[PDB]
Amino acid sequence: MVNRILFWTGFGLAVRFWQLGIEMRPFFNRKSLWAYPLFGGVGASFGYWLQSIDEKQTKMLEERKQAILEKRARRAQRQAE
Amino acid sequence: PKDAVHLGLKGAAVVGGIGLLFAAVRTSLARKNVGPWAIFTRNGKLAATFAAVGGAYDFTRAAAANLREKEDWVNNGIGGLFAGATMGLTTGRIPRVLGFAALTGVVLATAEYAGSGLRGVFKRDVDEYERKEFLRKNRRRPIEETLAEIGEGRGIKPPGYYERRAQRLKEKYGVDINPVCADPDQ
Amino acid sequence: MSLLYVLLIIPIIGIFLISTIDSFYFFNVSYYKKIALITTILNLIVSLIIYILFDFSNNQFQFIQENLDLSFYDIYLGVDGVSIYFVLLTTIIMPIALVSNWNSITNNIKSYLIIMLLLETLLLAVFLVLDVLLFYIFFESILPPLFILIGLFGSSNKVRASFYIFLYTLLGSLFLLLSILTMSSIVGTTYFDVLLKSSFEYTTQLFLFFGIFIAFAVKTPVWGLNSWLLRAHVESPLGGSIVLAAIVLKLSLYGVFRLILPILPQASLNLTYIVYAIGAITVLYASFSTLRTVDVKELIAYSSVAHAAIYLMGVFSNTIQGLEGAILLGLAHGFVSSGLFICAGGILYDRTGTRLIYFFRGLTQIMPLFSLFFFILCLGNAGTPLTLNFVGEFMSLYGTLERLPIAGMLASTSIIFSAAYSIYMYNRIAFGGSVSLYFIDCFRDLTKREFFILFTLVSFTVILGIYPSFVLDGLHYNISSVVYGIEPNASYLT
Amino acid sequence: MAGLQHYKIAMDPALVRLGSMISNRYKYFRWTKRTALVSFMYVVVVPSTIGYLAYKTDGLWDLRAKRRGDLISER
Amino acid sequence: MIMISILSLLLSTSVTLRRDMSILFNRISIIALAYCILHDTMSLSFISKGIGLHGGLLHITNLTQIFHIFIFIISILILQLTSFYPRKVWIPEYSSLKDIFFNKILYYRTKIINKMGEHMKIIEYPLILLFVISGAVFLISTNDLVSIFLSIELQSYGLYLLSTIYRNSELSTTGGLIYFLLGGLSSCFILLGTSLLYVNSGTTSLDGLYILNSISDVNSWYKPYYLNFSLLIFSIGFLFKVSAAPFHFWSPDVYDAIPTIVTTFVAIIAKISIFIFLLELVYYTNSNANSYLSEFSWTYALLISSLLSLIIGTVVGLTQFRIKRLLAYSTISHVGFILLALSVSSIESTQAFIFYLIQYSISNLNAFFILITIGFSLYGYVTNNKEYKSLLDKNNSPIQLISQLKGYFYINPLLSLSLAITIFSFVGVPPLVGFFAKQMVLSAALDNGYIFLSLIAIITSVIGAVYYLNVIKEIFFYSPEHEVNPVLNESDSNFSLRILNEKNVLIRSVLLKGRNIFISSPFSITISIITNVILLFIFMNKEWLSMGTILVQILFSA
Amino acid sequence: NITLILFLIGILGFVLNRKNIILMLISIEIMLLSITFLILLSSLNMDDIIGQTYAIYIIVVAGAESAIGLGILVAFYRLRGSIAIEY
Repeated sequence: MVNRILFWTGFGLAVRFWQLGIEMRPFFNRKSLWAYPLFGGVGASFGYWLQSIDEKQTKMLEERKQAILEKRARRAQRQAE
Repeated sequence: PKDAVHLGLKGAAVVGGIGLLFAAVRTSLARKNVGPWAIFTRNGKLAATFAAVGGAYDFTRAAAANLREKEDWVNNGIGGLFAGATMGLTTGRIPRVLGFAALTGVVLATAEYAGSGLRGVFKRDVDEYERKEFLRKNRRRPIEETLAEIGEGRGIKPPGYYERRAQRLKEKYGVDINPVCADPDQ
Repeated sequence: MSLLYVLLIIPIIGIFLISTIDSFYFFNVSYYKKIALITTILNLIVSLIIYILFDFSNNQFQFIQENLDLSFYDIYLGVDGVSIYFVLLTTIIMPIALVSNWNSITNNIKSYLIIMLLLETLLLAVFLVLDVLLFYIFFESILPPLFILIGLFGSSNKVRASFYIFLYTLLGSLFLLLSILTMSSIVGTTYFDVLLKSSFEYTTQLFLFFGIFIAFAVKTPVWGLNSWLLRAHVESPLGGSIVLAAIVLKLSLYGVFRLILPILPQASLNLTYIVYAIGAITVLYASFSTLRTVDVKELIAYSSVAHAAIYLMGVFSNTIQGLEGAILLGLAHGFVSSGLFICAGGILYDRTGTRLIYFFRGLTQIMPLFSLFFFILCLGNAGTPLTLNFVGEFMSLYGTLERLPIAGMLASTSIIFSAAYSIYMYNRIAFGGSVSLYFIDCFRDLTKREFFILFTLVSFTVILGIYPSFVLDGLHYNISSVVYGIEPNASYLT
Repeated sequence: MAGLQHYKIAMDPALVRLGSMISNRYKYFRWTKRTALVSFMYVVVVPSTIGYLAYKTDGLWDLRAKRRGDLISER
Repeated sequence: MIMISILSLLLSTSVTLRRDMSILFNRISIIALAYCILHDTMSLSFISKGIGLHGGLLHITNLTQIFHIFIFIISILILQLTSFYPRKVWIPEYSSLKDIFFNKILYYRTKIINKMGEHMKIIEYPLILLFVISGAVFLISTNDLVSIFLSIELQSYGLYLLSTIYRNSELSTTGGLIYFLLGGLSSCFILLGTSLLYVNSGTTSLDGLYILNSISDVNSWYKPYYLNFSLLIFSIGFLFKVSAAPFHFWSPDVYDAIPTIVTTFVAIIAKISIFIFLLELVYYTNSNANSYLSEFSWTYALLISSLLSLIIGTVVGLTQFRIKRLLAYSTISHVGFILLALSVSSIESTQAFIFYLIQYSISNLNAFFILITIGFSLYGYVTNNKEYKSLLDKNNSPIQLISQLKGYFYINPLLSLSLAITIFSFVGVPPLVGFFAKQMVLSAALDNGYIFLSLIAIITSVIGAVYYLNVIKEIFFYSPEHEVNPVLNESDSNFSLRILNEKNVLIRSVLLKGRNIFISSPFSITISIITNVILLFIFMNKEWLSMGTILVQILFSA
Repeated sequence: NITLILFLIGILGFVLNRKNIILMLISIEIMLLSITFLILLSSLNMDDIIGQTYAIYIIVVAGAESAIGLGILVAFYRLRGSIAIEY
């Protein structure tokens, strides 16, 4: 299970939790509870953006693989003589 | 063949020269006004110890190749084994003679077997895609190729094993293999 | 969600609850220990459910989840017969180990429970991962928690013990990692269903064997690479010791069935005599030193070394009964060493504050319930029939004998010497005079807690000693796949 | 002394001192002719002997279904 | 953008002598670097091995632009240490979003937040930091022998000035003197190497040097021994600046002598720029055909330094008791890994090199931030330790001894866990990001036949793990020697806090204690993010590892 | 060849010096002048104004570096009172 959006929403929640723990501040007081939807929301944004980087990275790597095979093919056809 | 004495002398010079350099730094770093002749009075043993070790290393490896008439990694091992013993000889403790010999012998043999990339590497100069491809899908080999290296028995009994063992047993113990029958009516 | 991921997820939830429940209720530490214990029970319930659904004769990995989202390092989970019993051993041992420390952990209780819960997840992941590099990642992940567990809760020599187990395991593992990385480079991955189809060339196998063997001999441990165990298994808290001897020793054994048998068959067969000389030497040397060991917990720790030599020789036998016996002995050792560590590190130690044998004598007079379970456990350690220990020792020893007779004959001498140190240690503690004159106060017998962790462990060894089919039936088909060889009129059918 | 309160034990100082010597004895090992000879015998000689015997008898014998008119020897 | 920020900041700084402006100037330097990131982010929509710029004196590659952004991001993170006060007052009645954005709190903050601390009163500190950054970005982008020399002096000279900017510290002025003196020697080797290149080739262009080398790599009147020999002298000066062994001796003294906040920038920024610049130079001089040139390859100096940095970095760290000297020797050990990946020039080693440098920079960053934050957390603690009482420049380097961390897990457990996670990542325990970094370098080295160096790497790692374990033992295995200040919480010492609305009308008053003083959020959040990146890397690795894969494929693109 | 001998002289400044850190700065200046001397003679042999331009930038940078080093030494002397290493 590596769903990017859910994972990075969770990552933001863990950042706030660890930060509160490092600060030795209580994990849940009511007037501070808006921070978890915030940190998780920023985490969700980071992961929608990572989603689109992955799409570009995949296309770039797919083009590279074809070029290597195309390079391999022509060199092989050149050696046919 | 090679000259063990001549090659050993060069070995002593190269590492004795380095030891002489380290002797000069110790003399330069001396606090008391001892002089320029401290090179061979105080730090002189350091240069001598270095010349002794690298000379011993180049002598014994060269000798090891001559005795075995072979040029492989082992010779760098005995060379280091002897060089390490010479290193430990200065301390005067037998355990340090052996332990220092072992480390030098192991380190120098290991470097020579694997070909440490200290000055270059064994460049394949071939198609690395084809090398990894061949090793990757060489899933099934001729059986004889395996048998040539693990042999027969220990649970490896290819078809016709019994006939060969019958032949093998006759050639050694002079006994023909005729197992009895468990059925009286045959 | 796969049931195997649920297995890894439940303990993490309990860690989360333990670390956050202070915000919903000074919470009593009883509440913390209740959460951790129930967390382990649910993990055990899930493993039981998996086993009920598990099929005994499938060569496909079961309860797997499709990824279709490949990355550089993806956790793939799957189970077959050669891993299902190690998963069960881990989920049965973990609740018992928690109850064994219910009262003896007095400070830093939250940290103790979180480490044990994290240890449960990491050790389970070792048995379930379907990739060879995933195996190393989980195998090595347990070291920092183990370092912290020993150092926060160990006895007087805990620092030297914590360093020893960390540096020994790391050093050995670094040679295994180099072996794994070479495999990853030749094949292109370490996923089991791909690497097991590869055929490494013989010289590659030899240098792959060395490096994997160095690590597994450090972790077995073989004699001469075992001082980390004689320190760590003794200085550890009781729950740490149970986990360290019942599950952590089993990692190198399950590792042989994944990393050596299918992919290094030719090197394994050609080097079995080196393995057997080391295993034979370990059986004798460890046995003689166990006889002269005066720390009661160190004596139980040293007998683990002698038993692990027999499963190591059984795992290199290349015979069905030797391989099944190795798994059977591994499991039987887990119940018996857990019980003997409870008897020494948890019952004697809590009552006296000392681990020296010279202070104990005649405990039967005042502690009949302890002496009854302690004796049955000492018969298990001696491999007495009706324990699963006899079934595993016999099958392991038969396979070792049939593979290499001189090695089996020496290994068989364990039947004499395991009895010697087990009976000697039992006699000196429970028998051997009236109650020791060093005891000023009288001692109470087993508390209900102590009784029911010993009774449970003793129950498993005896029930499986009478009907070992409960494990063998789920072992036969999968363990066939790791045997190497052919019969002449059975092979190459047309 | 170690977490939970344990029962009163007449902790005999001589026995405690013997237990301390055993825990710390590694700090005082030295290489002597005796210790080197013993260490070499246990670590090298005996294991290499079993290793040599295991090597030389590997595959020598098989018992399975051997009848009269046959040999236990395979090699 | 970086040049405009420097000049505009200088002009504002020139006409001010107000030291309360230092915190504001630091915050503006953060804003300026964020724009620099934006402009370089827009400059990543092409594929090229390199485009020469500005008459061919500079160049840009995808790799150049990625590490421009990375240098900016590490510099924004380090700039927080001088942009926010270390401690804050937090209470549960000023925690809502309406309170933070519309209400205000009034209390006597000067002593609590350390308003007039030394790192808050150096006006030109963010400006000198930007000069070092300009030196580093320019060196990444340098296409030319004269541009190389100018860039390296610009970055080096700012680093000397940074090491001495605490002019009232005898320790700081001493470390600045040492850095400048031995760094001047190393700059001469760089200028000598660049000069021997020019007098032999007749060109200052790196392109032209690569062309001459490419033709000379064929398989007699002007056999080109000079190129390897020049780059050998050239490389030694760069080995000094990354503090690789055996040119390492300066850094454990300098890093320990200068104040810890300065060390964070000084110890991290320079290695990134020199290693990235070395990468391209290593690739384009690699003799493909085994000729006489390969026999004298200058890159063996990198491999020898790698060997020596593995051994010196781990062995010498065993008996270090000062925490900052241990980090210096820990860096030299990690530099040995980086140098091994650079020396083996393969697609796998270049991937390993790129990933290793970025993970090491964020990890060494986490260690410095945790060390600073722990030092700023002892504000409400007291110790009667006699050793701690004889420490020098306690304000500049609050934590100087490993023994000062004894029992810190009982003072703050989650911050102690973050330190332990970071240190275990340095060891290379799976599944932390440090293990995967070490794993990748070992893979490539083994795949290219560097077995002997692979084995020395694993053996040194066990030795290095000893002093790492020793820090962790100190934090966890013992009781602390620090006790909370009795007077900070004495049941009768309350300071007053006023809560006011947007109209400056009092809403409520509250009495406060030392227990209401916390680490400031910028430091806790930064430690938390990086600690979770180290910990959870196994679930986040795809895009980060793919970036290096694409970058190397471009650099090797035949 | 004169430039080579001058570079040696600057190199030997460090070899012959245990206690005089002011001589350390001077040795760096001799080495920089030696390297600049070599560039200048080579660019005259190769008819290249770029070599002269390179020399001018080394002079500027060497001058700027002397300024920083003398500044750092002054910040050091103010707290110490000596530029002498007790060796």
